[PDB]
Amino acid sequence: RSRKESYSVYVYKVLKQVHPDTGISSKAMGIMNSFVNDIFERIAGEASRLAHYNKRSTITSREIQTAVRLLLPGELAKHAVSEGTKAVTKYTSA
Amino acid sequence: RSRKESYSVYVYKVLKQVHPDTGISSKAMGIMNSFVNDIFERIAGEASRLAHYNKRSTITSREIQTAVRLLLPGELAKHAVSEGTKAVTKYTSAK
Amino acid sequence: AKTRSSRAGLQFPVGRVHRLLRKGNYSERVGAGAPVYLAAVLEYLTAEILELAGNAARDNKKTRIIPRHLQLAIRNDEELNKLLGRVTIAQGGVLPNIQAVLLPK
Amino acid sequence: TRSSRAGLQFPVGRVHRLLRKGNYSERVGAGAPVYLAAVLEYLTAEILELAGNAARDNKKTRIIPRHLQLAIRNDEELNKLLGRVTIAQGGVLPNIQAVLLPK
Amino acid sequence: RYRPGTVALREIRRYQKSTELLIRKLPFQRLVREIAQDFKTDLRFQSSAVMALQEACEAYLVGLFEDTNLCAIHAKRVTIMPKDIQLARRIRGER
Amino acid sequence: RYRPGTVALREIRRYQKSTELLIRKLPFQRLVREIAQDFKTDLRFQSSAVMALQEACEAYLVGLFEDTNLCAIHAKRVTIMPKDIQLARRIRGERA
Amino acid sequence: KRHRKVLRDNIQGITKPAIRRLARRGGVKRISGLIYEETRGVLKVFLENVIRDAVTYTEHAKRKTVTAMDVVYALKRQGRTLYGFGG
Amino acid sequence: NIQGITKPAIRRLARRGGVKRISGLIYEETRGVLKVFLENVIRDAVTYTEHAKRKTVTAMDVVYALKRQGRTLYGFGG
DNA sequence: ATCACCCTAACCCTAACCCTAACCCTAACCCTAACCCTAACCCTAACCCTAACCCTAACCCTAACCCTAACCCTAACCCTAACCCTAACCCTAACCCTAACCCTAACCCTAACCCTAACCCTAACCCTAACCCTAACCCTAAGAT
DNA sequence: ATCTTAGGGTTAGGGTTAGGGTTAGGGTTAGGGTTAGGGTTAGGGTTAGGGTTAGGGTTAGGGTTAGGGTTAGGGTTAGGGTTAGGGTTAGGGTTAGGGTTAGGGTTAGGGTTAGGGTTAGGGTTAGGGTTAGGGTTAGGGTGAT
Ligand SMILES: [Mn+2]
Ligand SMILES: [Mn+2]
Ligand SMILES: [Mn+2]
Ligand SMILES: [Mn+2]
Repeated sequence: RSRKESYSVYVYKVLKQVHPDTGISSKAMGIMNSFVNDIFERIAGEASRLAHYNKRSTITSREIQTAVRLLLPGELAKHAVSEGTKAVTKYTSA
Repeated sequence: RSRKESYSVYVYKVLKQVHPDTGISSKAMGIMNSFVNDIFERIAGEASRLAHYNKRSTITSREIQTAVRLLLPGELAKHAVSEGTKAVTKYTSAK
Repeated sequence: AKTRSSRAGLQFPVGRVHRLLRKGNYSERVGAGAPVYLAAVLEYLTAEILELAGNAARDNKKTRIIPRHLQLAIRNDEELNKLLGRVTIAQGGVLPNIQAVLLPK
Repeated sequence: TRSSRAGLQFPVGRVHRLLRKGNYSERVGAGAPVYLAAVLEYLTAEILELAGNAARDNKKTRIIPRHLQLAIRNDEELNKLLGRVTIAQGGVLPNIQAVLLPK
Repeated sequence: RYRPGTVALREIRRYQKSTELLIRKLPFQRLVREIAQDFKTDLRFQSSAVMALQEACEAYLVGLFEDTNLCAIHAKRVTIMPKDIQLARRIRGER
Repeated sequence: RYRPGTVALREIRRYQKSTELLIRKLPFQRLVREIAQDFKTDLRFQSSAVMALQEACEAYLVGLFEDTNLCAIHAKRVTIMPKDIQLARRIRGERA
Repeated sequence: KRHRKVLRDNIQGITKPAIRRLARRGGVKRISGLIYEETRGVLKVFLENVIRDAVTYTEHAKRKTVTAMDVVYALKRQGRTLYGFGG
Repeated sequence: NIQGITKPAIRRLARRGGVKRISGLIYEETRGVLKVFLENVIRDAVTYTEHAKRKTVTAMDVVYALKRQGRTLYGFGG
């Protein structure tokens, strides 16, 4: 056999923080896994293009940030760009 | 300054083949350059995905093959798959 | 903290995302903060969805979120609907809407 | 030249370099740039053909973007392939709905 | 006996409010195997792949009905006609 | 004096069989620079970038008129109305 | 171990009641009689376009079995991205 | 400047689109729809300019924004 | 406008089946050390844009009229919804068996690594035809006798 | 149709700019050879998909009455179209300033490579809770009296 990757462990963790009584179906977890994978490649691909356009060999968090600003709306983008720079800042501290 | 790449040399050569008694404007050459670049990316990207889906680390002419089948129409796709395998075959003959 | 996710205050895997960015052919090199920023953007969006879905599950008297609750959450938001506009949630159904002209006199 | 070895006008060497530089995959096969330069050359020839013929019917020798648009939108396959594309300075195909025609 | 458009309105709410598939699994599985074999023979279909196709189809058709209905309402009607399906697909870029 | 819809049909043929831009370059360049100031101040525009924007706009609007007209004809009309532009954009996936 | 059976006319398997249900979910009150065939035509086109690419993926993968992923990749190509069957 | 896109300039674009009769309400609705289109394109074009650390919005930035919007433009160095 | 009956909705609990919380083991993430080429400075060339003048002249704009499209209502069939019953065939959980996928073992060559060499194509300059820009024409229907 | 009316396509002449034919040399592709691993071999497990039995009850097909949505008529109103002349404003025409973009030189450091280490998370088995499905429950609004 072969091992199969999944964001299920994290979708469960994040579900408990938000609704600690609320559970998730196997099909709904599949829909959540498809959502994470789609948005991962949407952002990664846009950042891959940004790095290319500006003759740069690397994808830094600056490429991720402008990719977010291009793909998601200001409100959702505004809060994701916030939540993002925050985690980056905290990572640089430790 | 900086060097600017272009498919103009080749669009001229190929134009000479179909219509030697015909020319091309600077704007129309830009439209042809945008066309080649778009289709280049379209095929290359689809082949990049095919290689990836099948856990392969190389884009071979087989990936270009199926990308063209997916991207181009049955007719245009039929003639592109033909001219493609043809040029590959001819290249294998001559070293 | 030993995991990169713990250093950043994230639930989403910073280490895994960094591996997928390299193993996905997006660029020659991947910055140190790019998987951290990305795992955070993905974690935010999943929390944002899970929130509205748990709310739709609680309205339907259910304990567990099924794909119907996910669809209801997506299409009832303006931004989630726009973001997932050309996406199809399997087993999601449609939002209940009957045009006013089709209503009885 | 690798293009001469394949009977092509399009640059086999350049296409091979753009495939590895463009971040499409770890490695690029020997025949992939050859097949690709050929598909690009074919499509260019297919367009140039119908565009030259459009200039032939408008008393011109040089192909302008109008001739390119006329060639694209008059074909069924070129129109479908370039369906979500806009040719700058191309204009539209002349078509007036039958209902808008005089009584 | 219910008036014309009373069971119709009950049906709309009954189905919009649910998620179950609206085409039977076997007639649809035959149609899938027919289309796919007519095109490439000796083919096998994963149980899931057929369901992925069925979900896609129904979701598409329901969305097509949505736009079609908006076209009937646009031309002061309540019943969907082929000229509405055609207009919806024309504007959708399916032609 | 021409009948209603005789100079209109002449205009359609005049413009369809033509490629020149139908919006004056300066009113358009002002609108572009105005809209840009809302996203970022101290902005410069390449001559070509403005033209790229103008071509894109007109090509879009002409295509939008095409679908709009088909909506007017669908509801037994000859004149385009806002409810036709709205129906075109809604089914195009720009509206709802 | 021998041979299969002939597959023919299965577009009629997408019955008039099955088409009615899809119209109801789409919020349709009155359904013309001509619709039932026009829908069958349009469904056939959709299925052809999706299965053609799905099978093109299967053939590239050197497989005889069209997987859920092939149908998923085919849908993303058609711009009808589907959530829930992997990917 | 939104009024600079005049009623006669809008009528020419309707003629190219094959339009015989043009309602009076149209001229305003078109102005609204053009403003939305321009906002969406320039917003992304400028987002590209800002990422490039530039003050001048290039033809390429407008091209990349159009490709993002699915309104791909041929001829401006794309 | 008052009653009768058909519907969803909602109670009951019994009902299976799916979720999740246990288990443990397998692999992917983490640490750490040399490792180099990208990207960071630095300055500064040379670009291209904006600012601000001019002269009409193509084009925008208000208001001159009536043409006919949109709109409404009314009334013409006739198309499509609603009801019923019959027997299919879809669904059901089984049954199997092998073709079809794929693990994982072994080895070869296909690809990438370096450089230096010819060789193609960019960036330039220049001229000259192709197309532009004007006038006066035939052709062609446009509107009304 | 047959009468005058517009106008836009038609030829022809002589203007202006840009295809595209030229130049040299920068930098790209190409052909030497070394080296490592990805993909091609053969294989066996082993899943999983196709087809086979088996039953029944949901769900479909097909003709019924007639209800009302579709589309026909003409007739009311005025919305946009045409024509026009007053006149704003866009369009080249052609100057210079200097912030902007960025070429290219130094220096550092961030991201890559490396294998042993270890934790998370993939797969697994398993009880009980949420959901499922079959029973009546009144309320509810539909649609004839
Ligand atoms: Mn009625
Ligand atoms: Mn008026
Ligand atoms: Mn480091
Ligand atoms: Mn697990």
